[PDB]
Amino acid sequence: SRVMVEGVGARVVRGPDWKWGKQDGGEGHVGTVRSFESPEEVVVVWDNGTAANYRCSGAYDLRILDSAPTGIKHDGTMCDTCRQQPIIGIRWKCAECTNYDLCTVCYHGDKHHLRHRFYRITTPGSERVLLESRRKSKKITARGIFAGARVVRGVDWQWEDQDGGNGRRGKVTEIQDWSASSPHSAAYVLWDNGAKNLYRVGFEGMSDLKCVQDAKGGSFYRDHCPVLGVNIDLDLEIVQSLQHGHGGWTDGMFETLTTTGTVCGIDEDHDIVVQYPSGNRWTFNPAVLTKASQFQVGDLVQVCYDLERIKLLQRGHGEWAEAMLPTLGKVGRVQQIYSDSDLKVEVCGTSWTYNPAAVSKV
Amino acid sequence: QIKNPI
Ligand SMILES: [Zn+2]
Ligand SMILES: [Zn+2]
Repeated sequence: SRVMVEGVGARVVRGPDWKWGKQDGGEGHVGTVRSFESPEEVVVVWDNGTAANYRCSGAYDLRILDSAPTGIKHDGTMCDTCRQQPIIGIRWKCAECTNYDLCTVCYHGDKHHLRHRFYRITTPGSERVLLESRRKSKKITARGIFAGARVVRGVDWQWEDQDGGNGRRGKVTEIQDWSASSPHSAAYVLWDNGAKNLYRVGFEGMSDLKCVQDAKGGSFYRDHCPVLGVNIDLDLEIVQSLQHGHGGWTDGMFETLTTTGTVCGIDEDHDIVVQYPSGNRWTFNPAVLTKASQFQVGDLVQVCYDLERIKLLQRGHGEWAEAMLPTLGKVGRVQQIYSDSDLKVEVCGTSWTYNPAAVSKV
Repeated sequence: QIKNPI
């Protein structure tokens, strides 16, 4: 029979039945499953340091962002984008292709076709659950202990005065695997006193670090997460072949394959220079990158006044509403550029979510 | 550690 996996070390965010205010630090903020009081109650240590108990039965206060740190894996599968084998964590199987699967990083990282609907297969014992397409689904940003985050020692700290003392601060340089069997479970920290080391952030449900300034850890399809209880659209090898004589490839760049960077610079080398929310800047062959977005916060844009097309564009991205009719042809301001490249636009006093093709720069 | 009613 199917049974619940008490996956200590799971990286989680707030769930559908959440009613505990700002304990997590806000929606999308990440925490670590420390332990299970019972099959109905779980203890989470949020990246902001707040530790608390939550419901995981009947009511569900938590969603699983990443179970990979628990070491749970689907032997006999491979992610067809990054070639992780076995898939560790949640398994995502394309329902619309023959024998195609993604890992969590690649799935939330918009690999494969966004219009292809996937099965979620949370555990080896799980029955597969057909999802809506990513292209029509809401995407929010994860926040907490990620690259660029400002941290102090956490509750499970057992590493002497490597940080220079309790309360002394450092910067998360990179999220790493504490072990091969537990990916995405550690954070490498460069302390303000020049000391540096690797610390547990999820491994065996441990929390060695605590945010004083959380950082963005990429975006995810919230409603596709199971309850507890410029871009690069080319394969790595193609990128590698293209990067020869345009900056080359190193292993510090793996962020770029699933992370949206911003074109901060061009250069005389016929090449491009891109920064990422980690703080790193990287150089590329032009053919490696694809643009979107073409907009910036503050851009004035006119809403498309072809109703057929805006209906198509909005429905295609799961954002059509008849109440949008009076916005056609109106000029508005780009308030925010979402992670799925849709635009928060302020028009008619109100704000709406637009397919970027449904507006034109003034 | 916060203790929720639950
Ligand atoms: Zn993958
Ligand atoms: Zn497919």
